[PDB]
Amino acid sequence: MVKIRLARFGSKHNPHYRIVVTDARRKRDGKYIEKIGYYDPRKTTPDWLKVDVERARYWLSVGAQPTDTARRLLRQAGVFRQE
Amino acid sequence: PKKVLTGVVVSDKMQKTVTVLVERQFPHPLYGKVIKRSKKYLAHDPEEKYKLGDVVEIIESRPISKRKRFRVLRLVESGRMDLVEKYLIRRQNYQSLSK
Amino acid sequence: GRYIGPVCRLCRREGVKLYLKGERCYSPKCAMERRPYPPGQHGQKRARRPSDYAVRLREKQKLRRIYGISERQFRNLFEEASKKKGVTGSVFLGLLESRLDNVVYRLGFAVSRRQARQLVRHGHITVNGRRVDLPSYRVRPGDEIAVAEKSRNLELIRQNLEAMKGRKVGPWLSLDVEGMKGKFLRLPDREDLALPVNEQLVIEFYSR
Amino acid sequence: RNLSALKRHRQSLKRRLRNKAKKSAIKTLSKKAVQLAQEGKAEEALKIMRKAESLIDKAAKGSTLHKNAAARRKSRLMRKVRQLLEAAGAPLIGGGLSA
RNA sequence: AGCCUACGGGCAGGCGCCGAGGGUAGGGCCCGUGACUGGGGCGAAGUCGUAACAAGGUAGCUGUACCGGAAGGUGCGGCUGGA
RNA sequence: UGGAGAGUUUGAUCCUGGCUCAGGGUGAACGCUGGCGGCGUGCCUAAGACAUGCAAGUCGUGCGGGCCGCGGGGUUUUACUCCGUGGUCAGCGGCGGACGGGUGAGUAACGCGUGGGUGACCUACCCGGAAGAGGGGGACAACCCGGGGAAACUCGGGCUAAUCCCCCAUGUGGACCCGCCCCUUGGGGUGUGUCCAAAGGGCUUUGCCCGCUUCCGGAUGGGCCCGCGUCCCAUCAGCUAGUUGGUGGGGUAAUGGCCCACCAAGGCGACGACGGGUAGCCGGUCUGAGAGGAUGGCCGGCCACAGGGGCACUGAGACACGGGCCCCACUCCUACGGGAGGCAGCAGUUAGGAAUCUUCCGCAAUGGGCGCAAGCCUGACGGAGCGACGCCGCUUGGAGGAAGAAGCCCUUCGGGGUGUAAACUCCUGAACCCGGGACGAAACCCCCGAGGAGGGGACUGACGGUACCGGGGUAAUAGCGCCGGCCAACUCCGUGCCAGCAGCCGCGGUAAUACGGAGGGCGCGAGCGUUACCCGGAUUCACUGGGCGUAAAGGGCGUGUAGGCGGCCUGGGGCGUCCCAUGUG
Ligand SMILES: [Mg+2]
Ligand SMILES: [Mg+2]
Ligand SMILES: [Mg+2]
Ligand SMILES: [Mg+2]
Ligand SMILES: [Mg+2]
Ligand SMILES: [Mg+2]
Ligand SMILES: [Mg+2]
Ligand SMILES: [Mg+2]
Ligand SMILES: [Mg+2]
Ligand SMILES: [Mg+2]
Ligand SMILES: [Mg+2]
Ligand SMILES: [Mg+2]
Ligand SMILES: [Mg+2]
Ligand SMILES: [Mg+2]
Ligand SMILES: [Mg+2]
Ligand SMILES: [Mg+2]
Ligand SMILES: [Mg+2]
Ligand SMILES: [Mg+2]
Ligand SMILES: [Mg+2]
Ligand SMILES: [Mg+2]
Ligand SMILES: [Mg+2]
Ligand SMILES: [Mg+2]
Ligand SMILES: [Mg+2]
Ligand SMILES: [Mg+2]
Ligand SMILES: [Mg+2]
Ligand SMILES: [Mg+2]
Ligand SMILES: [Mg+2]
Ligand SMILES: [Mg+2]
Ligand SMILES: [Mg+2]
Ligand SMILES: [Mg+2]
Ligand SMILES: [Mg+2]
Ligand SMILES: [Mg+2]
Ligand SMILES: [Mg+2]
Ligand SMILES: [Mg+2]
Ligand SMILES: [Mg+2]
Ligand SMILES: [Mg+2]
Ligand SMILES: [Mg+2]
Ligand SMILES: [Mg+2]
Ligand SMILES: [Mg+2]
Ligand SMILES: [Mg+2]
Ligand SMILES: [Mg+2]
Ligand SMILES: [Mg+2]
Ligand SMILES: [Mg+2]
Ligand SMILES: [Mg+2]
Ligand SMILES: [Mg+2]
Ligand SMILES: [Mg+2]
Ligand SMILES: [Mg+2]
Ligand SMILES: [Mg+2]
Ligand SMILES: [Mg+2]
Ligand SMILES: [Mg+2]
Ligand SMILES: [Mg+2]
Ligand SMILES: [Mg+2]
Ligand SMILES: [Mg+2]
Ligand SMILES: [Mg+2]
Ligand SMILES: [Mg+2]
Ligand SMILES: [Mg+2]
Ligand SMILES: [Mg+2]
Ligand SMILES: [Mg+2]
Ligand SMILES: [Mg+2]
Ligand SMILES: [Mg+2]
Ligand SMILES: [Mg+2]
Ligand SMILES: [Mg+2]
Ligand SMILES: [Mg+2]
Ligand SMILES: [Mg+2]
Ligand SMILES: [Mg+2]
Ligand SMILES: [Mg+2]
Ligand SMILES: [Mg+2]
Ligand SMILES: [Mg+2]
Ligand SMILES: [Mg+2]
Ligand SMILES: [Mg+2]
Ligand SMILES: [Mg+2]
Ligand SMILES: [Mg+2]
Ligand SMILES: [Mg+2]
Ligand SMILES: [Mg+2]
Ligand SMILES: [Mg+2]
Ligand SMILES: [Mg+2]
Ligand SMILES: [Mg+2]
Ligand SMILES: [Mg+2]
Ligand SMILES: [Mg+2]
Ligand SMILES: [Mg+2]
Ligand SMILES: [Mg+2]
Ligand SMILES: [Mg+2]
Ligand SMILES: [Mg+2]
Ligand SMILES: [Mg+2]
Ligand SMILES: [Mg+2]
Ligand SMILES: [Mg+2]
Ligand SMILES: [Mg+2]
Ligand SMILES: [Mg+2]
Ligand SMILES: [Mg+2]
Ligand SMILES: [Mg+2]
Ligand SMILES: [Mg+2]
Ligand SMILES: [Mg+2]
Ligand SMILES: [Mg+2]
Ligand SMILES: [Mg+2]
Ligand SMILES: [Mg+2]
Ligand SMILES: [Mg+2]
Ligand SMILES: [Mg+2]
Ligand SMILES: [Mg+2]
Ligand SMILES: [Mg+2]
Ligand SMILES: [Mg+2]
Ligand SMILES: [Mg+2]
Ligand SMILES: [Mg+2]
Ligand SMILES: [Mg+2]
Ligand SMILES: [Mg+2]
Ligand SMILES: [Mg+2]
Ligand SMILES: [Mg+2]
Ligand SMILES: [Mg+2]
Ligand SMILES: [Mg+2]
Ligand SMILES: [Mg+2]
Ligand SMILES: [Mg+2]
Ligand SMILES: [Mg+2]
Ligand SMILES: [Mg+2]
Ligand SMILES: [Mg+2]
Ligand SMILES: [Mg+2]
Ligand SMILES: [Mg+2]
Ligand SMILES: [Mg+2]
Ligand SMILES: [Mg+2]
Ligand SMILES: [Mg+2]
Ligand SMILES: [Mg+2]
Ligand SMILES: [Mg+2]
Ligand SMILES: [Mg+2]
Ligand SMILES: [Mg+2]
Ligand SMILES: [Mg+2]
Ligand SMILES: [Mg+2]
Ligand SMILES: [Mg+2]
Ligand SMILES: [Mg+2]
Ligand SMILES: [Mg+2]
Ligand SMILES: [Mg+2]
Ligand SMILES: [Mg+2]
Ligand SMILES: [Mg+2]
Ligand SMILES: [Mg+2]
Ligand SMILES: [Mg+2]
Ligand SMILES: [Mg+2]
Ligand SMILES: [Mg+2]
Ligand SMILES: [Mg+2]
Ligand SMILES: [Mg+2]
Ligand SMILES: [Mg+2]
Ligand SMILES: [Mg+2]
Ligand SMILES: [Mg+2]
Ligand SMILES: [Mg+2]
Ligand SMILES: [Mg+2]
Ligand SMILES: [Mg+2]
Ligand SMILES: [Mg+2]
Ligand SMILES: [Mg+2]
Ligand SMILES: [Mg+2]
Ligand SMILES: [Mg+2]
Ligand SMILES: [Mg+2]
Ligand SMILES: [Mg+2]
Ligand SMILES: [Mg+2]
Ligand SMILES: [Mg+2]
Ligand SMILES: [Mg+2]
Ligand SMILES: [Mg+2]
Ligand SMILES: [Mg+2]
Ligand SMILES: [Mg+2]
Ligand SMILES: [Mg+2]
Ligand SMILES: [Mg+2]
Ligand SMILES: [Mg+2]
Ligand SMILES: [Mg+2]
Ligand SMILES: [Mg+2]
Ligand SMILES: [Mg+2]
Ligand SMILES: [Mg+2]
Ligand SMILES: [Mg+2]
Ligand SMILES: [Mg+2]
Ligand SMILES: [Mg+2]
Ligand SMILES: [Mg+2]
Ligand SMILES: [Mg+2]
Ligand SMILES: [Mg+2]
Ligand SMILES: [Mg+2]
Ligand SMILES: [Mg+2]
Ligand SMILES: [Mg+2]
Ligand SMILES: [Mg+2]
Ligand SMILES: [Mg+2]
Ligand SMILES: [Mg+2]
Ligand SMILES: [Mg+2]
Ligand SMILES: [Mg+2]
Ligand SMILES: [Mg+2]
Ligand SMILES: [Mg+2]
Ligand SMILES: [Mg+2]
Ligand SMILES: [Mg+2]
Ligand SMILES: [Mg+2]
Ligand SMILES: [Mg+2]
Ligand SMILES: [Mg+2]
Ligand SMILES: [Mg+2]
Ligand SMILES: [Mg+2]
Ligand SMILES: [Mg+2]
Ligand SMILES: [Mg+2]
Ligand SMILES: [Mg+2]
Ligand SMILES: [Mg+2]
Ligand SMILES: [Mg+2]
Ligand SMILES: [Mg+2]
Ligand SMILES: [Mg+2]
Ligand SMILES: [Mg+2]
Ligand SMILES: [Mg+2]
Ligand SMILES: [Mg+2]
Ligand SMILES: [Mg+2]
Ligand SMILES: [Mg+2]
Ligand SMILES: [Mg+2]
Ligand SMILES: [Mg+2]
Ligand SMILES: [Mg+2]
Ligand SMILES: [Mg+2]
Ligand SMILES: [Mg+2]
Ligand SMILES: [Mg+2]
Ligand SMILES: [Mg+2]
Ligand SMILES: [Mg+2]
Ligand SMILES: [Mg+2]
Ligand SMILES: [Mg+2]
Ligand SMILES: [Mg+2]
Ligand SMILES: [Mg+2]
Ligand SMILES: [Mg+2]
Ligand SMILES: [Mg+2]
Ligand SMILES: [Mg+2]
Ligand SMILES: [Mg+2]
Ligand SMILES: [Mg+2]
Ligand SMILES: [Mg+2]
Ligand SMILES: [Mg+2]
Ligand SMILES: [Mg+2]
Ligand SMILES: [Mg+2]
Ligand SMILES: [Mg+2]
Ligand SMILES: [Mg+2]
Ligand SMILES: [Mg+2]
Ligand SMILES: [Mg+2]
Ligand SMILES: [Mg+2]
Ligand SMILES: [Mg+2]
Ligand SMILES: [Mg+2]
Ligand SMILES: [Mg+2]
Ligand SMILES: [Mg+2]
Ligand SMILES: [Mg+2]
Ligand SMILES: [Mg+2]
Ligand SMILES: [Mg+2]
Ligand SMILES: [Mg+2]
Ligand SMILES: [Mg+2]
Ligand SMILES: [Mg+2]
Ligand SMILES: [Mg+2]
Ligand SMILES: [Mg+2]
Ligand SMILES: [Mg+2]
Ligand SMILES: [Mg+2]
Ligand SMILES: [Mg+2]
Ligand SMILES: [Mg+2]
Ligand SMILES: [Mg+2]
Ligand SMILES: [Mg+2]
Ligand SMILES: [Mg+2]
Ligand SMILES: [Mg+2]
Ligand SMILES: [Mg+2]
Ligand SMILES: [Mg+2]
Ligand SMILES: [Mg+2]
Ligand SMILES: [Mg+2]
Ligand SMILES: [Mg+2]
Ligand SMILES: [Mg+2]
Ligand SMILES: [Mg+2]
Ligand SMILES: [Mg+2]
Ligand SMILES: [Mg+2]
Ligand SMILES: [Mg+2]
Ligand SMILES: [Mg+2]
Ligand SMILES: [Mg+2]
Ligand SMILES: [Mg+2]
Ligand SMILES: [Zn+2]
Repeated sequence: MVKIRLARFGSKHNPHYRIVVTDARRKRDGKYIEKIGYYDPRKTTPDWLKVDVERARYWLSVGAQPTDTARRLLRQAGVFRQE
Repeated sequence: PKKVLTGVVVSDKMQKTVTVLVERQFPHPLYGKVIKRSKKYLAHDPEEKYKLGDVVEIIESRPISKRKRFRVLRLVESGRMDLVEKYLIRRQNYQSLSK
Repeated sequence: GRYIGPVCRLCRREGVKLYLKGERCYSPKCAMERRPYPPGQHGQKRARRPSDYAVRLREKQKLRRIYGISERQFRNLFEEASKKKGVTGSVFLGLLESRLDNVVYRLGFAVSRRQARQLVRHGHITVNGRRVDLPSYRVRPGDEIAVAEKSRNLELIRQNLEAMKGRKVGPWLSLDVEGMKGKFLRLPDREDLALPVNEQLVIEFYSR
Repeated sequence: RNLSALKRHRQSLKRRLRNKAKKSAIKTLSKKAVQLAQEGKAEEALKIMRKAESLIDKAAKGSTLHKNAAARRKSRLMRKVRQLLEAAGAPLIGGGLSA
């Protein structure tokens, strides 16, 4: 099924993941349906994370599927908090 | 979408089918000069109502046969053998080429 | 690795005075004023008519020898100076004086452009309170080019800085002989710099 | 090398049999019907047709015959049985076809 | 005619269509090579004449034809890039 | 915001004109040389052949059993075997093996690119919505007996479980013949008839959860079709029997000559059919002032292939690299009856070649598969290793130091040069030693809440004692090319058309800045040169931007076919052309 997950980028030892929706059968760093956010695993900068929760909601609804670590990042970005 | 173009019928000999010749023009990639170019299409005519020398509009359609993939949409203007002659003459001259 | 080796021979070749060294170049010789002619067995022979290439070349090498910088580096800048909008000629000089090790010299902390690099690599330097040893560093505008914490008390540093006071330096520079700090006020300027080199000559040389 | 992918192969063999067996019954039953249809005996030519329509949809549940193919069969199948009996007879049995 | 069967039918098996490839025959293209042979190019000296550049010592050139060790000569017509 | 040319035809000149060079680029290789580190990159040739290891599995919350543990026994008691639980080995059953990873062979093609179509279609797992699960029955492995075989495996006989197979029912709904309605290619609605459903398992057990059945919608992926764009040869000019179309049928998820019977006689071609030759295509990459030219390795997208060649089976999906069958070639085992194997996966071996790497660490991270989860597997991947192969940072010191050591070179013998260069003085402190030492890692999971939202709690680092910080701390590799003109850089000696140089022009035949050594000089620098290749210069295939009286080039002359091009005025259309918005890029 379609998934939301992190595709590695940036140099060696300098990981820079990119939150995104793609088909599970893609090759990770492959062609993705649409980027939805980035996330630096080292907070080298103030914006060490970000998410377009607008569409992120859309994807989860149409049937998307997050990794368990894409869960952490979306949850932290407050995607599931409804009130 | 569902492309549609206009051209003259140059063949009707087939059963429920007609060959339509469509010109098209465009500037030469390197030399600019608007150059002409054309191509025959086998169109589906489920009544052979359209006849030789007819100018028509054929539309991209579901595959009817090996070559037939356009149905004739509507008659633009009847009778224009003058155009057919050009195409027939263009052919005639080919005889005068071989050896 | 940089130049290393007889430098005053350069003073002699380019024919112009190259103020690389400290005391000497102001004494009765930058090597010059005793042997104003070029090195080698000849040099003091009837000089030969120079080609356009001779000129564009030397005027280029004269600027490079000045900053005592590598050919690979020198070149990667000229091209970088072209991409940037703004008189490529002056701009290239701009990127040059922004070069850290050079800042250290223009701020008087060192007797030579070369001893400036030394001070830098050995880490005796800082920039906004952070050690730096790469002479290459592009000094942005508004940077605390200060002496290193450890380095402050040191025969040379003290001595150089001591000799430095009173001597107003650099229109785009701000020396603080107090804390031995200094600031890159802003990128230099066409006339703020003075150098025995028509920059246009280097432009013409790198057209080939 | 003892990779138990043959677990799958051993299965595909057991599977192929069920598929072939399911499908042959169809073809033979379908023919046994239409032959009765063209002949005349609508009293049972339809009786068999129901048995086909069922047996079709039956395997149609399984991995065998599936998709619109279930329909394609049932289509041409009961389509032919109608015309055959239509050759003088009238839908004797109410079963199968709707008047 | 074996097997299974709730007797409706299924499996195995048989035959046929097509069929990988193989065989036989005859064609097409291309490549390598071949006694010998044709001209072409280059190389210290070569042998024979001297056609051309000046009326090149018969103005030259040319299409063609015949002839001659060789350049070449000659016939017919053409050109001036000859007078 | 971007554009340089030179040398060489002559006694000399101008023009024409070829050749050659200076530039940039590389998956490079070769010579000489070689210190440090970071990020990258590395069989371009034999799609030749491969020892060994490792690369796809997982679920006991679908089911029975073998073996071995630990806890219990059983019937008033004992054989035992029953129960519970943990591991383990296979089997049955489920999902994955079609992704991921490799290669460029083939393919000149709707293959690819780009923009569209599908009233002609499919889409496992995931999401939304609607509805449902009553009853009955069967078989086959594992297991047991016997027998064949060297082995691989195999024949027969006998039991058994289930989310395996099957019959009956309920039919929310769906499928099909037929009619009507609407819409218009097979789209949607409706009526009569016929046909089709389901599986259980777990727990905190009457409740919750994983799962199952039918239909509709969504998301993702994909099949098929169409316009236009995509190499050389015209010394390939004619091509065609499924050939082109039709009716009917076969087949498919679906259109279609994709296949078939019957009919009609057509389809294509100088706008280059057919044939030959070459080739994976693209985003991009290199060059260039640009227009162009060249190109497709790393990365991403698509395609195609898995020693050669066919084929179907299973499946939502395949003609399936580590599945099956057959033929061919090679490899191996054999008791000659027979049997096993496939690196263009990661390493590594071999052959070839000028040339291309470690049989390393680790699932900690990301991603993938399976599972309620724990977890398992993952040569995808994250890291490390080797190679100046590329890019970037960097070291071999810094200041002082003679009208100038020594040695060597030149000399008009007075001197001039290497040369502030060295020594020496002082200063800093690569290497090395010691201490400290990560980010990458918060989620899965555990209680509060409700298993949701929210809160709280804990575990996990291959790289690595590495980066980095702090303290101590030694002056500590330099080459290679060139010096006649292009083209920066000159003298001495040796050599005498010899030896040799050479990219073109050319140098050497006693006085060579061209050969060889030295001195000095110039240019780059852990590199420098060489060879090969691409663009440049080349304005020399000229659209930008060339020509044809004598330099290469007007057809021997006409007539004329197709094509190309065409006077003045008025109006219609709006194809070219132009502007805008929008989608795509
Ligand atoms: Mg993308
Ligand atoms: Mg995680
Ligand atoms: Mg247009
Ligand atoms: Mg057809
Ligand atoms: Mg048809
Ligand atoms: Mg003729
Ligand atoms: Mg011809
Ligand atoms: Mg002829
Ligand atoms: Mg012929
Ligand atoms: Mg370079
Ligand atoms: Mg310190
Ligand atoms: Mg330039
Ligand atoms: Mg240029
Ligand atoms: Mg196998
Ligand atoms: Mg198993
Ligand atoms: Mg299985
Ligand atoms: Mg009977
Ligand atoms: Mg067949
Ligand atoms: Mg046959
Ligand atoms: Mg054959
Ligand atoms: Mg054959
Ligand atoms: Mg044959
Ligand atoms: Mg014969
Ligand atoms: Mg050949
Ligand atoms: Mg021959
Ligand atoms: Mg001959
Ligand atoms: Mg010969
Ligand atoms: Mg020659
Ligand atoms: Mg010779
Ligand atoms: Mg004569
Ligand atoms: Mg004479
Ligand atoms: Mg004479
Ligand atoms: Mg005469
Ligand atoms: Mg004459
Ligand atoms: Mg003649
Ligand atoms: Mg002639
Ligand atoms: Mg004779
Ligand atoms: Mg003779
Ligand atoms: Mg004669
Ligand atoms: Mg004459
Ligand atoms: Mg005449
Ligand atoms: Mg005349
Ligand atoms: Mg005359
Ligand atoms: Mg004359
Ligand atoms: Mg006269
Ligand atoms: Mg402008
Ligand atoms: Mg430029
Ligand atoms: Mg020449
Ligand atoms: Mg010459
Ligand atoms: Mg001449
Ligand atoms: Mg001359
Ligand atoms: Mg002459
Ligand atoms: Mg002359
Ligand atoms: Mg020239
Ligand atoms: Mg050339
Ligand atoms: Mg080059
Ligand atoms: Mg290369
Ligand atoms: Mg070497
Ligand atoms: Mg990189
Ligand atoms: Mg490396
Ligand atoms: Mg290869
Ligand atoms: Mg290649
Ligand atoms: Mg190989
Ligand atoms: Mg492993
Ligand atoms: Mg597996
Ligand atoms: Mg494995
Ligand atoms: Mg036991
Ligand atoms: Mg035990
Ligand atoms: Mg016990
Ligand atoms: Mg006992
Ligand atoms: Mg017991
Ligand atoms: Mg016992
Ligand atoms: Mg037990
Ligand atoms: Mg098991
Ligand atoms: Mg199984
Ligand atoms: Mg299932
Ligand atoms: Mg794959
Ligand atoms: Mg692949
Ligand atoms: Mg890889
Ligand atoms: Mg990869
Ligand atoms: Mg490989
Ligand atoms: Mg490889
Ligand atoms: Mg290739
Ligand atoms: Mg296509
Ligand atoms: Mg195409
Ligand atoms: Mg297309
Ligand atoms: Mg497309
Ligand atoms: Mg598109
Ligand atoms: Mg589409
Ligand atoms: Mg789907
Ligand atoms: Mg879809
Ligand atoms: Mg699935
Ligand atoms: Mg649902
Ligand atoms: Mg419903
Ligand atoms: Mg059975
Ligand atoms: Mg058995
Ligand atoms: Mg038993
Ligand atoms: Mg035995
Ligand atoms: Mg048995
Ligand atoms: Mg049983
Ligand atoms: Mg049972
Ligand atoms: Mg049962
Ligand atoms: Mg109605
Ligand atoms: Mg209605
Ligand atoms: Mg309808
Ligand atoms: Mg429908
Ligand atoms: Mg209906
Ligand atoms: Mg019924
Ligand atoms: Mg039923
Ligand atoms: Mg109870
Ligand atoms: Mg209950
Ligand atoms: Mg309860
Ligand atoms: Mg569960
Ligand atoms: Mg709906
Ligand atoms: Mg809808
Ligand atoms: Mg669906
Ligand atoms: Mg798909
Ligand atoms: Mg599509
Ligand atoms: Mg499909
Ligand atoms: Mg295009
Ligand atoms: Mg095309
Ligand atoms: Mg291209
Ligand atoms: Mg050609
Ligand atoms: Mg030929
Ligand atoms: Mg031919
Ligand atoms: Mg022809
Ligand atoms: Mg022929
Ligand atoms: Mg036929
Ligand atoms: Mg049909
Ligand atoms: Mg299907
Ligand atoms: Mg059809
Ligand atoms: Mg066909
Ligand atoms: Mg048909
Ligand atoms: Mg036929
Ligand atoms: Mg037949
Ligand atoms: Mg017919
Ligand atoms: Mg007839
Ligand atoms: Mg007939
Ligand atoms: Mg006929
Ligand atoms: Mg014909
Ligand atoms: Mg014809
Ligand atoms: Mg055409
Ligand atoms: Mg052609
Ligand atoms: Mg290639
Ligand atoms: Mg290829
Ligand atoms: Mg391109
Ligand atoms: Mg390239
Ligand atoms: Mg450019
Ligand atoms: Mg370009
Ligand atoms: Mg390549
Ligand atoms: Mg490769
Ligand atoms: Mg193949
Ligand atoms: Mg194969
Ligand atoms: Mg499946
Ligand atoms: Mg298949
Ligand atoms: Mg395949
Ligand atoms: Mg496979
Ligand atoms: Mg296969
Ligand atoms: Mg393999
Ligand atoms: Mg399989
Ligand atoms: Mg064999
Ligand atoms: Mg052996
Ligand atoms: Mg043996
Ligand atoms: Mg043997
Ligand atoms: Mg034996
Ligand atoms: Mg035996
Ligand atoms: Mg046998
Ligand atoms: Mg054998
Ligand atoms: Mg390997
Ligand atoms: Mg292996
Ligand atoms: Mg490998
Ligand atoms: Mg290797
Ligand atoms: Mg080797
Ligand atoms: Mg070798
Ligand atoms: Mg590697
Ligand atoms: Mg993860
Ligand atoms: Mg994971
Ligand atoms: Mg729990
Ligand atoms: Mg376990
Ligand atoms: Mg494993
Ligand atoms: Mg491993
Ligand atoms: Mg790796
Ligand atoms: Mg090298
Ligand atoms: Mg080496
Ligand atoms: Mg470097
Ligand atoms: Mg003195
Ligand atoms: Mg001196
Ligand atoms: Mg002296
Ligand atoms: Mg001395
Ligand atoms: Mg002298
Ligand atoms: Mg002396
Ligand atoms: Mg003197
Ligand atoms: Mg003296
Ligand atoms: Mg000493
Ligand atoms: Mg001092
Ligand atoms: Mg000391
Ligand atoms: Mg220290
Ligand atoms: Mg260290
Ligand atoms: Mg330590
Ligand atoms: Mg610690
Ligand atoms: Mg996490
Ligand atoms: Mg938490
Ligand atoms: Mg994890
Ligand atoms: Mg997991
Ligand atoms: Mg609770
Ligand atoms: Mg709880
Ligand atoms: Mg929570
Ligand atoms: Mg650790
Ligand atoms: Mg460790
Ligand atoms: Mg330590
Ligand atoms: Mg010391
Ligand atoms: Mg030293
Ligand atoms: Mg020293
Ligand atoms: Mg050089
Ligand atoms: Mg020179
Ligand atoms: Mg030279
Ligand atoms: Mg030169
Ligand atoms: Mg040169
Ligand atoms: Mg000699
Ligand atoms: Mg001599
Ligand atoms: Mg001499
Ligand atoms: Mg001489
Ligand atoms: Mg010399
Ligand atoms: Mg030297
Ligand atoms: Mg370089
Ligand atoms: Mg090189
Ligand atoms: Mg090439
Ligand atoms: Mg070129
Ligand atoms: Mg040129
Ligand atoms: Mg040229
Ligand atoms: Mg040319
Ligand atoms: Mg030119
Ligand atoms: Mg052009
Ligand atoms: Mg020209
Ligand atoms: Mg001429
Ligand atoms: Mg004329
Ligand atoms: Mg002529
Ligand atoms: Mg002529
Ligand atoms: Mg003629
Ligand atoms: Mg005529
Ligand atoms: Mg004519
Ligand atoms: Mg015309
Ligand atoms: Mg006009
Ligand atoms: Mg016109
Ligand atoms: Mg008027
Ligand atoms: Mg007008
Ligand atoms: Mg008017
Ligand atoms: Mg008008
Ligand atoms: Mg228009
Ligand atoms: Mg507008
Ligand atoms: Mg616009
Ligand atoms: Mg637009
Ligand atoms: Mg847009
Ligand atoms: Mg836009
Ligand atoms: Mg964009
Ligand atoms: Zn000086």
